[PDB]
Amino acid sequence: MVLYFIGLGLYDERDITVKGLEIAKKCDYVFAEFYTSLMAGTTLGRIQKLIGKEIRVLSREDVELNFENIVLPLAKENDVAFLTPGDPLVATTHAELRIRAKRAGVESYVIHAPSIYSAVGITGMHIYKFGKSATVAYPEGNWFPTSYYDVIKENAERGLHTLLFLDIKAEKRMYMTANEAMELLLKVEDMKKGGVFTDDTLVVVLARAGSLNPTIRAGYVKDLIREDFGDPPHILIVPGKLHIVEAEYLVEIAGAPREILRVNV
Amino acid sequence: MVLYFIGLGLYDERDITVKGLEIAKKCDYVFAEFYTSLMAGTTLGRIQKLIGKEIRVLSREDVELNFENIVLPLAKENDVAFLTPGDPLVATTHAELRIRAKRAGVESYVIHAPSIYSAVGITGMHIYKFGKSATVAYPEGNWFPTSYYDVIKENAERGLHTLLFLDIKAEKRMYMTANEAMELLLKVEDMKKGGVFTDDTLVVVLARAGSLNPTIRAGYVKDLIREDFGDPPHILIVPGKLHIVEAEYLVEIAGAPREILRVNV
Ligand SMILES: Nc1ncnc2c1ncn2[C@@H]1O[C@H](CSCC[C@H](N)C(=O)O)[C@@H](O)[C@H]1O
Ligand SMILES: [Pt+2]
Repeated sequence: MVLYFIGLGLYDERDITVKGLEIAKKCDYVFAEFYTSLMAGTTLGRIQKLIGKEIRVLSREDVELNFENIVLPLAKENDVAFLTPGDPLVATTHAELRIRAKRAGVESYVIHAPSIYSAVGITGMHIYKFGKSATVAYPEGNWFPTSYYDVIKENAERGLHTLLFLDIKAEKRMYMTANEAMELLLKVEDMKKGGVFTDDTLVVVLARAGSLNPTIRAGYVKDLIREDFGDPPHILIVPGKLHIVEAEYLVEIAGAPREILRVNV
Repeated sequence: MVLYFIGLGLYDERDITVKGLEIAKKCDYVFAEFYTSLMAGTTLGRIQKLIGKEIRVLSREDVELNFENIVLPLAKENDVAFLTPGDPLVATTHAELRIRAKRAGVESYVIHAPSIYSAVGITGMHIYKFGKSATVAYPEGNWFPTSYYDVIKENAERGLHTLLFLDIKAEKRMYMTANEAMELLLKVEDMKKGGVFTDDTLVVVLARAGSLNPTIRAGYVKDLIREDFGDPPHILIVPGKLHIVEAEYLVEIAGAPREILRVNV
């Protein structure tokens, strides 16, 4: 009778909320997609074992083109769950799927889970200070995306931090590293030359948030661009005006160069 | 020798993650604070019952002034948990607590949980479009704060949405309703005449995020200012120019007026 949007979490199958696990356990059919993000600490098998149901994994095309043909029909007679990495509506286009559910006479419910959007708090950067967010997309053929560069500029101008989601091509098993995002940004800097992202820019890297030992590093591009941050997923953050305690955290927890402790108010 | 920062979730006791619950159950001591926020859909008793551990509540002063003499000493020869509503480290001052842990020779680990920062995605507003966030505080004595008004202005000017936390007196359990927030903003608008918040401004109200039956309402200030959104806490959102898909979600899911499909897009 109902359809559930249930977040799975950041890292592994234990990042699902208790509410989500118990509701998922009682659903008749369980669907899921693993293309909007990467849960580096689990497998479909572990998820299925935790929920006690077999999970039918859908592709991007299944969802975007056939959600109402594959999932919605079963919801009219059964309770259906649709699992996704992180929080189901964050940094995805899944919100629109609720409009489809409604237009098909299906009631939907959303069970949240830890999202990378708030997990950025572990970097020590005050979350209220983040401005507009962006995605560093892979160039394809002659098309070279650059809008994310302007986002940084705009936020930096306002003294705000910038959260940069990194691209993912799940079908190819390609997960953009913070390294690759930095390479791409320098290339954009060379083109526009707005003094927005250079070798001297301070950046923060958060890798595998949700794991017990995520990689949290901060430093100048020239120094981190070739550093190994471990397995994906990675997210990149370009901080704006640092508060004293923000810089202190980065130095003490993220191993940032002691120098950044000296802010230029 | 270990301190765990564990998120409690959004609404009730089942909003904690499976990882957070299992880890907490294994801790020798469990602390919590409910000053940054409260879990309006549950009680300390039910949380305590779910964890199976006595939960020691800490006040704002216990944490901010005495964290190192109340919590850290025990973390030296035991596993200790520190529960907070939402996602750990989102509250501005919490990240600093990890620095105190390090200074005490104590290892700390973060276990995430849903935060309103990501949960607001249920409003249909694209997450990348949120700008700087702010808190609406009461005017008191000769003090009349208005910075949150300028935040809205700077965000909306760049087509960005503004997430607005409402004032709360946790200890006294006194919330600021979305209604009062609107009145304050209208009063601030009358003082600054910047044309930021008026009877014609479109707003979104989110209450009881995390529950299976949250209240999601969108409309113009003149129609919602005296509407009943239910029990606190309330979260106010002043969106920027809406995406056609964002406007459609508000209409189909949040009961927004058809008028926004042409006026705010
Ligand atoms: N655990 C994690 N650690 C680091 N980055 C992550 C992450 N999870 C997601 N990301 C970032 O976010 C991108 C996916 S966008 C989808 C985000 C998801 N809906 C959520 O709520 O978290 C990843 O490619 C990466 O750039
Ligand atoms: Pt969309």
